[PDB]
Amino acid sequence: FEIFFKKDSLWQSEHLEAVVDQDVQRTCILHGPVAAQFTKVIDEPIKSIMDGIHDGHIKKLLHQYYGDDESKIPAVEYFGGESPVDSEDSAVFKATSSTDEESWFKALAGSEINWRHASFLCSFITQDKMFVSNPIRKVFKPSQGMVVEISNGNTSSKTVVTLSEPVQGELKPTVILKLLKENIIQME
Amino acid sequence: GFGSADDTYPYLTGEWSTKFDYPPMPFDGFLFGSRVMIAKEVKTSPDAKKCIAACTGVPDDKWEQTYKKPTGGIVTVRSEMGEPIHKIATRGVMLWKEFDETIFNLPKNKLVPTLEAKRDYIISRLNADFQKPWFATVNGQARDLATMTYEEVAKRLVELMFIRSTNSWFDVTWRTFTGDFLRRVEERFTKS
Amino acid sequence: NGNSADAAYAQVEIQPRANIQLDFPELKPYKQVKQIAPAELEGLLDLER
Amino acid sequence: KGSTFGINLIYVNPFMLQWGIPLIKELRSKGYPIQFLTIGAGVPSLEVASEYIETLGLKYLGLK
Amino acid sequence: NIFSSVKCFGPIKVELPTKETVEIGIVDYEAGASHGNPVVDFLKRNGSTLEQKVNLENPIPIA
Amino acid sequence: SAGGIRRPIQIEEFKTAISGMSDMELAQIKTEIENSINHLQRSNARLGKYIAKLEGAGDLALYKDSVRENEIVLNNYNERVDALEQETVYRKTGVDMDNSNVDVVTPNSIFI
Ligand SMILES: Cc1cc2nc3c(=O)[nH]c(=O)nc-3n(C[C@H](O)[C@H](O)[C@H](O)COP(=O)(O)O)c2cc1C
Repeated sequence: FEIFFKKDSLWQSEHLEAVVDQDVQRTCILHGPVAAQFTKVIDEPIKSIMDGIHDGHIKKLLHQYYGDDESKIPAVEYFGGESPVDSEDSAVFKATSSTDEESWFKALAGSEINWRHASFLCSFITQDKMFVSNPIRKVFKPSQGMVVEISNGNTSSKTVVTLSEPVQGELKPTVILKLLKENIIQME
Repeated sequence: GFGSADDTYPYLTGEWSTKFDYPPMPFDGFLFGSRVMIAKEVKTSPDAKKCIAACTGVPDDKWEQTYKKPTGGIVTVRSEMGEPIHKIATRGVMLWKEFDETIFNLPKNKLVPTLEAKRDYIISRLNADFQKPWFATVNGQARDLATMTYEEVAKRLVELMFIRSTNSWFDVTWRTFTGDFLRRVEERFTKS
Repeated sequence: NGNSADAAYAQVEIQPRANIQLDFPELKPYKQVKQIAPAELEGLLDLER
Repeated sequence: KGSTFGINLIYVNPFMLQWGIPLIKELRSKGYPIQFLTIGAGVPSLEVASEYIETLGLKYLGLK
Repeated sequence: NIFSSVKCFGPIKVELPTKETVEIGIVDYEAGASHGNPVVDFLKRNGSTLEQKVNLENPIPIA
Repeated sequence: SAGGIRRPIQIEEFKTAISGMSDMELAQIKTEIENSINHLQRSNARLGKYIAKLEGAGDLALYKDSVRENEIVLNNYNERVDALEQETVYRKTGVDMDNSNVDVVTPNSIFI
């Protein structure tokens, strides 16, 4: 009896059409005692709710720790992808058989958070909706002979990073990773 | 037990743990389940949202009252496993709570004897209150499955499993259940 | 037609199960029962005997 | 384009774990945007959790 | 798996007493939503190819 | 293994899961649940002493519902060992001289 009675008790509240008399009072609705004392307004858009709580935290955090002044908030290009564990304008790097991968990509990325920083430390990128491994780190994965040259390193908008390798003896340019028009990274 | 910035800000800042004579102890973010059950674009049926909005609730000092009696419009009832669940105290759930205190807490050797004794009570209450009604009622009259005709069964499977408003079977597996039963009727009553 | 118009061609059959009956006697409607016996018989027999 | 979401799997339901862990590993190897996996209703053993941590290409594991 | 349209066609030839061939027919099979080419399925069973591979009893290692 | 986790699990979902496993994975779950049972019986033994000591004469109704509670969990474990037992057993199984036949009086019956 206990199984028959209790078996599959949680869909009914979403589908009253399929309950005798379309009667809520028959039904199991899951809800917290304490949290119930804030659930007052029916059919509030989820964005309105979740923003409410977030914009509430800012309004306050701003008051305590930034003397009610948005101008004191550190600006960054893009917020995200920081594992919770951890300036030169015209440089030249030279991969060996020793060069550690993590060190090598810190260097190319540089200090500032911009398109170059993403390009070399973003582990993933998006084709349409899917998440493919970052091809720009595949290409620049270091090995004996490959020679990176950065130019305008300290002004993102014109920075150019230019990989060169051995090609039929001599050393020629094989990749040219840069900005086109403002929001497009070309990897020629 | 979170709903706004105001109750959740002391946990962001670390100052919640000051109240208990500890040093500040701040948290890296929050989760809101219960809060978000009445949002515009969940599937919770309108009448259920009204039922949620009606639950007054209770502060953290008092929430453990739920193990005894409806507290802010909310009780705890045991699952089939004995895990607590926090549910709004609808008629349904109050019946569930009654049967936890009376029938399901009995040892196995007292269980079947008690069901025979309380049978007509249990059926009145399933039909009146609970989301799963007693199967074998025809025209509001509580039978048993052995005192129902093959027709009375077919007609009642359709009543409980087929939705007249949408004109469809709630779940295809339910349609296969009734279809299998009609195929039994043919097997049982055909000569050839 | 692969096994699409040579596989959905085939129907479902009902093998009968045994519905053993008690064979209680068929009771006819009253109007048909009064043909069989003569009309004078009503109230004439002591059914206790 | 670029959005993610996650997946809750009840630990005390051995059947959902049996079809659902392989389903993530599969969809995550095709690059579906599944940022993380919360295991509800329990905490797995070290040897299990170790297999979730290494084998499903997840950003983080939720534990309740 | 299902074909939108199947089409088999070609000359039918007869070997004459002299062993010159002559056209005496045409294959003209056309279909809509089909799962197969029946013409080739027919000729595989009821006919033969001009050449027939025959396996040695034992494969011989050359090198 | 998520079957045998020292905590009560719903038996319908256990039975279904247990179907799809290898025989050595079943053998592992069975070992694990048996060990859980032994831990609960050695726990219920200790609880049996502190009852028998105190029943020699509050904080006795508490020792009593600690052993009532262990029997709820223990019922789930041996309900789980029974499903394992059932799954084990499923894997094992899957002259004539009268002219009645030929009429030899007739010319054509022989083989005309
Ligand atoms: C309707 C409802 C369903 C829930 N379902 C699950 C679940 O399937 N798995 C789970 O781990 N937690 C579940 N929870 C718990 C939430 O994940 C979370 O712990 C809780 O809602 C937060 O508490 P609050 O409701 O007091 O805000 C559920 C909570 C509610 C209200």
